[PDB]
Amino acid sequence: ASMERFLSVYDEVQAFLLDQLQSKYEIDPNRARYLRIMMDTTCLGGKYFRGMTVVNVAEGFLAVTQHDEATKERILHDACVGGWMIEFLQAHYLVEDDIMDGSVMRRGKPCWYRFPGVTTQCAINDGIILKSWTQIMAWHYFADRPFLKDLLCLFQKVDYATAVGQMYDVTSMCDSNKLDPEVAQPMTTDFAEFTPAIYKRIVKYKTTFYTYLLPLVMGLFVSEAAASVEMNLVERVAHLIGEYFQVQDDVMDCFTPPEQLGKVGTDIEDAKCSWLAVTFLGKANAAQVAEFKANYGDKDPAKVAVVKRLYSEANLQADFAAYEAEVVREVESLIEQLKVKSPTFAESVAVVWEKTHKRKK
Amino acid sequence: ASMERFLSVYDEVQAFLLDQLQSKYEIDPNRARYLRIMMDTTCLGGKYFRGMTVVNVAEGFLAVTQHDEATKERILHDACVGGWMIEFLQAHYLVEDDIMDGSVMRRGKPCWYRFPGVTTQCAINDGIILKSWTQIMAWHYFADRPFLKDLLCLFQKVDYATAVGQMYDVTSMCDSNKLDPEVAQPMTTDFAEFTPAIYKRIVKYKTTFYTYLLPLVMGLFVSEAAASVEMNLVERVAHLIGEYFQVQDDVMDCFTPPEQLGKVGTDIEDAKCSWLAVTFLGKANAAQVAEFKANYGDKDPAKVAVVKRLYSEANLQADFAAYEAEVVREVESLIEQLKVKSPTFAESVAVVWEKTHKRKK
Ligand SMILES: CCCCCCNCC(P(=O)(O)O)P(=O)(O)O
Ligand SMILES: CCCCCCNCC(P(=O)(O)O)P(=O)(O)O
Ligand SMILES: C=C(C)CCOP(=O)(O)OP(=O)(O)O
Ligand SMILES: C=C(C)CCOP(=O)(O)OP(=O)(O)O
Ligand SMILES: [Mg+2]
Ligand SMILES: [Mg+2]
Ligand SMILES: [Mg+2]
Ligand SMILES: [Mg+2]
Ligand SMILES: [Mg+2]
Ligand SMILES: [Mg+2]
Ligand code: NA
Ligand code: NA
Repeated sequence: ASMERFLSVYDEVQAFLLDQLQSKYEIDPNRARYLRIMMDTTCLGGKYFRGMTVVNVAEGFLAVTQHDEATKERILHDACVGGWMIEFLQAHYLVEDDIMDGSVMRRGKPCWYRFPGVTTQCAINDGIILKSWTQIMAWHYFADRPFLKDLLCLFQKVDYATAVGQMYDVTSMCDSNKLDPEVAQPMTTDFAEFTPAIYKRIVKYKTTFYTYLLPLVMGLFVSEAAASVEMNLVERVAHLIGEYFQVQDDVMDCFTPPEQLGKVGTDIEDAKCSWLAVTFLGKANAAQVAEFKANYGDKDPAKVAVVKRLYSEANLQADFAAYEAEVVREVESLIEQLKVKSPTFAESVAVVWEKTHKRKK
Repeated sequence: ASMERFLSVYDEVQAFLLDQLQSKYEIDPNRARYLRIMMDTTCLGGKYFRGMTVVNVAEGFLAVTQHDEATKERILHDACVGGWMIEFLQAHYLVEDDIMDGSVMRRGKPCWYRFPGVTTQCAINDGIILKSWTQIMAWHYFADRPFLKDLLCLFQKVDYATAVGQMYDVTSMCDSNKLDPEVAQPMTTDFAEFTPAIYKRIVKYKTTFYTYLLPLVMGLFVSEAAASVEMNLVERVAHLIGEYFQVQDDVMDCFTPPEQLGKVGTDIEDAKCSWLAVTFLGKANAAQVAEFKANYGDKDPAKVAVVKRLYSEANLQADFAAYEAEVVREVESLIEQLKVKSPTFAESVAVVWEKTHKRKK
């Protein structure tokens, strides 16, 4: 009902983008083609959680708010375009993240850079184009909209936030006091920065702003219902669900086979400050902690297997359920406080929470 | 007088950026430090032609326009910030370009990714941050300015244009009909796409929009004098100077020693559709053309030396002066047509033209 409306607007956006390249950017048909496959491979294939949040939030408000048929048509269209803005922004992140994480598979297919006729050299620019598309979309479809200014200001701050998060994420396996562009960076030995506080910082910026804050508040913008809600609660609900979503993603990088995921894990091999590792060091004994340090951050399969072993043995799925329960408490609690000013946005969050809580992919 | 005012505003912008990271983005001092060196290494060291165009254009108008001392202070400050917007945007391009071109040296120092304690993995994100800074700067300093909307719309279209240009540039050594993400790309053999038309297309988008259009029109924005000029002429003067600037850059990649440049050329090794190569094929005989094809697009030093040889022999500096003369004609001509509506912007262009025409670095 909304999903089919969503995916129809992509074709409309893609055509307006690719035609503009012909009529303004002197593009030859083969490059226009290349960019079509690029767009397809990088924007489609995923869960569309971020996009469909914008649309579900908008639909929410359209059931209680009196509008003419045309305005209802307009709000539903803006919401899909905004959804695609966020989806193109994630396309951009994944392309760039994959190169940064040396990944092999993504959404069941090879990573964009790993495509034989792409390579790292082109993918980098492809990523930049994906970003650039978000803005052309915005200015084109939203030029004459009351919400343009807010939308763009939020957007570019969500984006900055994400990139700051990546910085924390790719340097999470270095000792802070050793960071220096002049000197090649040695991987941590004491793992003293694998603390819940430092991990929560990584996840906040690299995930929660663009995966939760942005779509929720976006769907409010297209509805012009930003005043109708309590931001401090929206900020808090988004950061809490997002941290969970990332904790989820972390557990799956270890335990969920790529056949279902469908990407191949790299968190152990890459020395990532993952949820699994932090929790482990938060409970392990001296000897367990010792074996970890001699086997983590290495691409050697048996050393990765030694780490996967230690995680099963250290019974981490138990610390997961104590965290999951603690989250549902806090999530349900935060939804209650929202039922006051904005009942329609509370159930919107509830739906996004259910989607998130029961995801496996 | 303006240069010293320019460089003072960088320190002010850098502090506002780095403090915001402390007070909003939970940054630790060592990462704040890292980003300071990153900012410094990537934004400073260059000619500041793009930034100083914004300021020279603004100063131009401030000599003829009646303003209070405070408004003069304000316009000069906006112009420096805008200048840094474009300078941070180029920082972003160079970081990403260097990885894409496999470069070794930049502004007399190693390329950002080549720094021992950086690597390709971090530089990619550093590039994204550099971009993201342009927008935070904008929204912070220009929130309450009449010109914000135009500035941002122009900016994101200049940026898209540049990235489309890069696409044309990194795939300029492939046959169009062979482009395919599924199949690894073979380098051209017939060089049929090395035609002035195809080259002019590459340069238009990858250089002229961000190096000339953007600063010129930007300096008009901060002055609010966009109506006071003829855009079709501004567009045309910018594309013509920019193509020249790029032709300049191309010649220097071959002939200007890195000791002065100061970067190391990669155009021959990388099979770049450079000005030199196109002009060569535009004049060479059958046998000369034949030797080129067996020696171009190769990192082998002697094969590069065989190509540098053919360029001297084919007397390309002669085709340069016929082009340079043809440009000064057209540039001086276009300046005349501007003297009508906007005399102050004409001399601004004249100054930028002199700066460009007599650059060696
Ligand atoms: C360039 C900004 C990228 C933001 C990071 C995206 N987070 C997703 C990544 P992760 O951060 O490596 O978990 P993946 O999908 O698990 O590979
Ligand atoms: C990512 C967009 C980059 C725009 C290209 C910048 N042009 C400068 C490059 P070029 O395009 O390789 O000549 P360089 O300074 O000569 O290495
Ligand atoms: C940011 C993260 C952790 C990516 C994981 O799956 P996503 O839901 O984000 O990616 P899609 O497959 O839905 O694009
Ligand atoms: C875009 C090109 C051709 C870069 C060459 O020198 P620039 O003038 O652009 O670079 P700076 O050293 O001034 O930053
Ligand atoms: Mg990652
Ligand atoms: Mg990853
Ligand atoms: Mg992950
Ligand atoms: Mg290049
Ligand atoms: Mg280059
Ligand atoms: Mg060059
Ligand atoms: Na338009
Ligand atoms: Na601010």
